[PDB]
Amino acid sequence: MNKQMIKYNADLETTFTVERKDFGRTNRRCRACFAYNGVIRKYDLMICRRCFREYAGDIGFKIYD
Amino acid sequence: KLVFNNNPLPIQAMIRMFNTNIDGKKQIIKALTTIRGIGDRLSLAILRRAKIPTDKRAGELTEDELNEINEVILNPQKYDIPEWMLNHQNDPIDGTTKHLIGNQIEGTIRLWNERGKKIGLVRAFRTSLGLKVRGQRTKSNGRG
Amino acid sequence: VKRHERVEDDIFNKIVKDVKNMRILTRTTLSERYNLSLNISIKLLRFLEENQIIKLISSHRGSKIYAGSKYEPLKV
Amino acid sequence: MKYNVYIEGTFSGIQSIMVEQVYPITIKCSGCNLVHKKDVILSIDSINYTDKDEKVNLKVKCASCTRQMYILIKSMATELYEEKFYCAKKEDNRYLASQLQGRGCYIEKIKDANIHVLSEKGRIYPDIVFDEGYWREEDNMNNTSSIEDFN
Amino acid sequence: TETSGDIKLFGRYPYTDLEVKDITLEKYINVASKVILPHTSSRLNTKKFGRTKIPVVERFVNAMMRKGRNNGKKTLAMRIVKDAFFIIEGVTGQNPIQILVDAICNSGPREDSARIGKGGVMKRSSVDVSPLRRINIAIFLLAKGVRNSTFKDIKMLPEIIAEELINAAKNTQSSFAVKKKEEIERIAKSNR
Amino acid sequence: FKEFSYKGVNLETLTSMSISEFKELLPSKLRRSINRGFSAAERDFIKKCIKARSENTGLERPEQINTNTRNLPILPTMIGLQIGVYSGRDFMPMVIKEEMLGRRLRDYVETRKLCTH
Amino acid sequence: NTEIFKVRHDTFIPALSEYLRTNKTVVPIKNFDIIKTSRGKETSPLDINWYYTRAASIIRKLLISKAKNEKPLSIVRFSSEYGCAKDRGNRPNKHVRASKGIIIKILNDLQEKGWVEKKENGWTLKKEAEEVSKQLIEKLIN
RNA sequence: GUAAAUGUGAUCGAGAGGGAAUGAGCACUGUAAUGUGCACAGGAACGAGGAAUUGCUAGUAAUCGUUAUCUCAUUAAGAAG
Ligand SMILES: [Zn+2]
Repeated sequence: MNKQMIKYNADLETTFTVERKDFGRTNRRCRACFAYNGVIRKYDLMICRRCFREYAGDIGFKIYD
Repeated sequence: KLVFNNNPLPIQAMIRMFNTNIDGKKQIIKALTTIRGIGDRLSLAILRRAKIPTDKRAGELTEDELNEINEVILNPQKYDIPEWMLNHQNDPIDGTTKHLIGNQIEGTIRLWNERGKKIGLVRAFRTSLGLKVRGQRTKSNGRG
Repeated sequence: VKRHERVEDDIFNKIVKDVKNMRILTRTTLSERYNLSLNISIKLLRFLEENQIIKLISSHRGSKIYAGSKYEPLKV
Repeated sequence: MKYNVYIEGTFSGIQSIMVEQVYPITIKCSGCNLVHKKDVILSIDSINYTDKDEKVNLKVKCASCTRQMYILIKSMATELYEEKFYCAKKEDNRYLASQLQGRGCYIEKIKDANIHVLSEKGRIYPDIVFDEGYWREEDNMNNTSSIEDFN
Repeated sequence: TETSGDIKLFGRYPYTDLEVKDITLEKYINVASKVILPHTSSRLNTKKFGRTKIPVVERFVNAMMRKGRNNGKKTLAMRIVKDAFFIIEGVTGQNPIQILVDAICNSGPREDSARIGKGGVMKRSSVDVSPLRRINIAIFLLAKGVRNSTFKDIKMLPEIIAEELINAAKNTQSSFAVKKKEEIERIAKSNR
Repeated sequence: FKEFSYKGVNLETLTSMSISEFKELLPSKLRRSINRGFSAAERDFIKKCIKARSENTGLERPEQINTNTRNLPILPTMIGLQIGVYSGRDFMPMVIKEEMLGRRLRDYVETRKLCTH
Repeated sequence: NTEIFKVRHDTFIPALSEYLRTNKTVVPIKNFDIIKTSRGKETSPLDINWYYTRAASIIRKLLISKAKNEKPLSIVRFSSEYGCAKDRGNRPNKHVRASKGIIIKILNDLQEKGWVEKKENGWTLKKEAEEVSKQLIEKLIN
């Protein structure tokens, strides 16, 4: 969701609306386990470093070198 | 007989400008860094508006050259030094911008800090106790 | 005592008499034998190399080397 | 080996001499006769142990012959002034500050000692500095305290 | 540009008619290999006596890349020694190369101190050095003398190189490297 | 003795200026906060201040106004009022004197007690 | 032919600089005597005529670009060419660009004299600016 | 924001090395500055480190930058290349 906030200008009579930018941990929860820490965001994964290593071989990653 | 004809002038040991003493043997650039409020950058700015060769030594300058520099220090804004080059910009007490020289610096910082303390500004209270005010961490470093 | 920012007449006179019979001479010699600063050893040395009293033998970057009247190079 | 640390000189207007029991020292190994490459700080507050659990103030291994060297400070102080300062024991015309007990080494030199003076007027002069073996101070009542020919 | 002849060091120096003048050293000092510039990448270090086949002035510039901050700055070393050869060739009057050779010959200590005792305490004794170690120490001392001399002194570094090398070749007390060779030999004799 | 002044302007003029005008005096970071417009909370705080200065008469003090608008710069409309600023624990009271202009309300309240070992 | 490569840069940049100043083809920025060339530099230039050495070196960048038939030069390209390593206290040194204002002024001066033509994706030379350089070199090598 | 060490010429001359605490400002990110950039000041310790102690055999160690690598609205003096 892109939430919106009202704000008043210097007159405290005219009003305008501004959008809250989506950033930080709050929307980047691990897709396997809902964790907020150690999330790999690369290649549009959104999976934590613990969960990655058990599933890596199912996805198709390998340790060649 | 041949003659050298490239020698500096007969030189004085030290001279007085600003209730400050300047070593006469020292070249004009690093020499004007003796007066409080004349850093390196601004020292070069003044000398090229007074129009003095940077390579002369402080004791070679005439009275005339010392008046030229004295005039530019009392009023930099007259000789096209812009306000973004100067010590004290948009003065809260005066609106104006001005360049503080010598003992004026400490006096101005003091009267400023003292006013904040009289009304309980937390920033002024910390500097009086020897603490830090620019967000630095005080656990590991800055002891004693 | 500190170094000096003039070559006065009697130091100038005796340096001419001293620069002959010396071989390689450099910025330091004028500044460590006599009392001159580096900024006045450059200017005097450059002057004598215009007067044909000394001759320059290297000037690579700022490293700069000169020769006087009793220099003599190798021969094949 | 035992070494007494004396403070010698001509003393005027001085009640007591107090000495920090911290000595920069040059040490020589008694096994290979080689001098230790650097001075070592010998402090009374440094706590070390011999291989027989005896307290010592310095434990150093000789870099050449690998032999252990030990030094113990015995303060000769008669009292502590302000619980901080070791009052050197007055002996005739000099002051006995401490006894250094070396094992496996010789003490070749003591470089400096931090000295404090208590005047006959009860004024403390901390961390006195000697110029050419001389120290002198005057109080607001024109009483002079001095040390001459300091050794 | 300057020449179309045979290979000379810095394109200036003769590179022939060179004598070692100590038969104990002969095989271990390369003054054969004709090179225009004291630089090679020849990968001999991965061999049993390959560091004895590297050319002489090469070994001498490597000795300059020191005091930590100057690691890897081999161009700077070449710049420095080039100038020194000009000073020396002038001062001495002979191929800078024979000055360098004679500096090495004099500056290596012949007898040394070592622990011999195995089946008990380690007791120090005199011992005799090999040809290879003797020259390794010579370069070390010549370098260490130069470095420490220049540190906080107004004189130019290429000039200090010429001061030391002449004196060393002439076996004078004036050389730091020569003095310290006397000290080691005297202590060796004390423990004989 | 001279009237109180902020960056050239007298308290008589300063108390009559719109917020839009006062913005030309303030420091850069405070200007950027007023350019980006007030929150719904800040507007209620300011309207109460304007009401209070108008309503109060005689010698009796007006009631305290409480706020969690910590980052708001002090304005010439809340001069002489008693205002409570939230410290993360309690509404710490203060009176807004003239010399406070050009600072935020957070600058006059400590969220952390001073340390003495 | 690629005539520019026949002479040494440290003889060409000083040579053209005099021809510029004696005809005033480029005019100094306000406060040129106290401004720095970048935020990475420590102090303002030691030569008062630094503005003209910039003008002389800008036309050299363009001559060699024309010689090698590259794509036209942009204001960003020139800013990275003249860049340097900035001092940051207690931190590693970092690469920073030259200031654009000097370069913009030089290019607009050269436009008014007909020496430089603006293309849709950069700046390019013109016949007069090429021929000045040609006629200089033909004396300078001889 | 598309290297830096580095290459040539000038310059400066032995606390013109160094940039710590701090002033009135001028901008940026942000919902919010407390975070970051810029200009003018200001100018602290530190002049090569006691007892001890940690890696490293060749394109290695150490030096120098750089990350369309990871953290990331804005923030690297961290890792991984
Ligand atoms: Zn997970």
